[PDB]
Amino acid sequence: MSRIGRLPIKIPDAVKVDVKDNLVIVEGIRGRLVQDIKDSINVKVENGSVIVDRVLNDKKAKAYHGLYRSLIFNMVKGVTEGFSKSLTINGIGYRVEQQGNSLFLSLGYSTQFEYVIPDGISVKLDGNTKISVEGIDKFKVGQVAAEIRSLKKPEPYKGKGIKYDNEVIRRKVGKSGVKK
Amino acid sequence: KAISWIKLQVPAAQAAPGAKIGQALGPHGVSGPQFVKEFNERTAKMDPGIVVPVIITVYSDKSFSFIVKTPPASILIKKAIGIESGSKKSNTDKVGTISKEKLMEIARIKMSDLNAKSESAAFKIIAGSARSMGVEVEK
Amino acid sequence: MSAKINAKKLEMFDLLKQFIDSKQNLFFLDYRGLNVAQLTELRNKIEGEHGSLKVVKNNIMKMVLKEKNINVVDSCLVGPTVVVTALEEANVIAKIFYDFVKSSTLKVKGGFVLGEFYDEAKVQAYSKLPTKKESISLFASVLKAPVSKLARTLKALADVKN
Amino acid sequence: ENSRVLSCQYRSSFGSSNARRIRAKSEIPAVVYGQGKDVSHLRIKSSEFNKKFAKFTDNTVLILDDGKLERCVFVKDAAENIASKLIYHIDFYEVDRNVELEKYVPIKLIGASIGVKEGGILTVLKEQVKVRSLPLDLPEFIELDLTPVNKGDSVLLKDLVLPSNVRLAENDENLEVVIIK
RNA sequence: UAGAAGCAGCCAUACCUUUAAAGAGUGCGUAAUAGCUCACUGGUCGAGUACUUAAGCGCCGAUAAUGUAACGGGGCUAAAC
Repeated sequence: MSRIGRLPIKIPDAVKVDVKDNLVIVEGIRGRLVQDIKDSINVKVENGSVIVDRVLNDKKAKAYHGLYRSLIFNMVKGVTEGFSKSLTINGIGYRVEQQGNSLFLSLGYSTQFEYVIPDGISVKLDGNTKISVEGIDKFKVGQVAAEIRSLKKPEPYKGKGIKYDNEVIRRKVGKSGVKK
Repeated sequence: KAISWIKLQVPAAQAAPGAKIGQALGPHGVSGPQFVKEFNERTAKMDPGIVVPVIITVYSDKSFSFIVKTPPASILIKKAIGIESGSKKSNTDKVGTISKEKLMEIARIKMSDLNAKSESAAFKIIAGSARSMGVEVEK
Repeated sequence: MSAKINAKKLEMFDLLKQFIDSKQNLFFLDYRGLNVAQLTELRNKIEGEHGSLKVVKNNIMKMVLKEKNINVVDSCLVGPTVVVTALEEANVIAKIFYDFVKSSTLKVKGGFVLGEFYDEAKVQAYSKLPTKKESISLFASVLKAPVSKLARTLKALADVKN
Repeated sequence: ENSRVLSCQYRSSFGSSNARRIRAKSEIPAVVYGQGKDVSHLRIKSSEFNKKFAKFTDNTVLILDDGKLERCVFVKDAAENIASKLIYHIDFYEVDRNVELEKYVPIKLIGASIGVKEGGILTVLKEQVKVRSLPLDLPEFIELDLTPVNKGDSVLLKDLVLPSNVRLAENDENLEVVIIK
C-alpha cells in the first residue's frame, strides 16, 4: 500500500468524530457529514486523531485503506473549513444572475437557462462573470461545478464558455494564424 | 531594479541607431541613439567591425545601463587564425590551428566575461570553443 | 547497485569533513529563491573574503557534525542550506550575509563560531560586528577621545585668557 | 574467494529421463575429467551457477567442493539452450593447482584514444595474448586503455599492465596488439 | 540558411568553467528568437521502488444473417482450475 493510507488524521478542536457499526459521523462548526466504512477496514479515534488499518491484505482492502483515509480527511476538512470551487464565464453576451435558490444563465442559446441549486450548497457571485460554489461536501461541490460547466463547456478558439478558474484551456488558431 | 534585460551583439566601431538598435531600445524605453553613442565610445578601443556582446539593463525610470563585454570568442579566434566562415565539419574538416600562445593571450584578454578562476581553465575554455568551431588545437 | 551509492556518499563525506576541519568558523544559509546570478555573485564575494560556500547534503552534514562534535539545532539543516566555512573574517562573512539578506531573500539560518551555535539574533549581531583591524581602530579612537578632549579643553582655556 | 567456489553432490542416475528430472529439480548435470582420473559425475545448483558465473568464458577457472575434496577446474564446456536460457550440461576440465600453464586470454579495450579522436585508424592486430600463471590466478581478460595512445602509435605487449602473478608468454614480445595509424 | 539565439537541417557535445547541478537541451511554441517546461541537483516527507525473466490463471484483440444458440438445460464464485 502507500503512505497516504497510513498517514494519521489530525482532528481540529472544534471538530468531533465518532465511529460506530460500519458508520462514521463527523460533526463540525459548519455541518455534519456521514460515511460508510467497509468491513475489511477499521477506523479508530484516539488521542484526538484518526487512524485506519486493515484486517486483511487483499488488494480490495489495500485500495480501501487509502480511499477511506482520504474520504474521512475530506470529511473533517469540510466540517472545519468547508469546500469551495470557483468558475469563470467568458464570452460576448454571456451573463449569470441569481434569484433566491436558483441561477439564470445567458449563454448564447435561444433560451435563458434556469438552474435550481441543490440543497446543502451555496453559490456566490462576483459581478456577472464569476461564480464560486461553497459547501460542506467536496463531492457535492465538485458535482455542482461540473454540471454548471457542462451547461456550456469551453472552446479552444477564443476561450468562450464556462471554465474552472484553475483549469488551463489549450488554445488553437483560426483564420489569421494560418497566414502565409 | 531593471525592468528589462536585453542581450545583443553589436558591430564595434559601427554602432548606429538603425532598425535593429531601434527595436532593441524601443521595447524598454531606452534611448537607442544614446546607447549607440555609448557603444561607439566604448568600442573605439575595440576592433572595427568586431561583434562585441552587449548586456543592457533598463530600469523603470527610463535609464539604461549597457555594458559591452568581450567580443565573440569564435570571432576573435577566426580573426586571429584568418578564419572568416566557420568550417561546417568542425569534427573532421579543420578550419585552422589555434596557437597555444594566441589562445593564452585571448583567454587573458577575455577573462572579464569568463567565470574561471584559473588561467589554465580560461585557456581550456578558449580551446574548447576552438574545437567546437573546428579549429585544430595547437600542441 | 548500492556499493556505488555508498562510494559516492563516502567521497562526499570525506570532502565535507576536509572542509569542516579546515574551516574555523561555519554558517548555514537558506538560499531558496537565490537566483543563479545572485548565487554566483555571493560565492564570488565569499571567495574574495576567503570563505568557501557550497551546498552540502543535510543528512551527511548532520552525521559528520555529530561525529565531529557539532551539537547544533537541526533546524539549521532544515531547508536547502548552503554551508559556508569562514576561518578568518567571521564579521566579514556575516556582513556579506546581511547584505545578501538585504538585496535578496537569503537567510542566515544557523551559525557556528568557535563551536558556538549562533542563532538568528547572535548571528545578526556577529555579522554587524566589525573585524579585528576595525575593532583595534575603534578602540584606539575611543582611548584617544579623552586625550583629544583634554587637549582641546586646555587650548580653549589658554585662549580664554586672550 | 567464495565467489569462485561451487557446491555439488554426486549423482548416479545416468539417463536422458533422469537428467530431465534433475533439471526439473533445478540442478545441472555435470562431469569432471582430467589429470588421468576417473571421470566424476556430479550435479550443480542452477541458481548458484547463474548467480556466480553468469559471465563465464573459456578462460574462467573455479573450485569445486564436494564437501570432502577440492578441485581446480576450467569450464571446458556448457550446453546452453538460448531460447529458454537453460543450461543442460557442464564439462569441467581439471588441472593441477600448482602447475604453471599457458592460455590465450582476450583483451578488453577501454577509453577513447587521442589518435583516433584526431583521425587515427584502429587496427586490432591481436585479439588475445598468451599469458602464463598458476590456474587460480589466470586473468579472465586483460584490460587496455587507449586514451594516451596518440596518432601513429602501436601497443607493445609489455605495455599491457598485468595482474600480479600473471606473466607474458609470447615468443614475440615486440608484436603490436592494437595500432592506431 | 535569410533567420536556426537549445529545440528547419549538417557535424560533435575528446566545450570548458561557477560546478550542489544545468544536456551543443526533454517537449510545447515562436519567420528568427523571445516564452513556458524537463533531464540535472538541493530541502519536506519517510520503504521499498524502477526496469526486466521464468512459470500458474486471467484481460482486450473476438467478428453474420428463423430464435438465447461456442456449458446439453436449469443454474453454479464453485457446482471452476
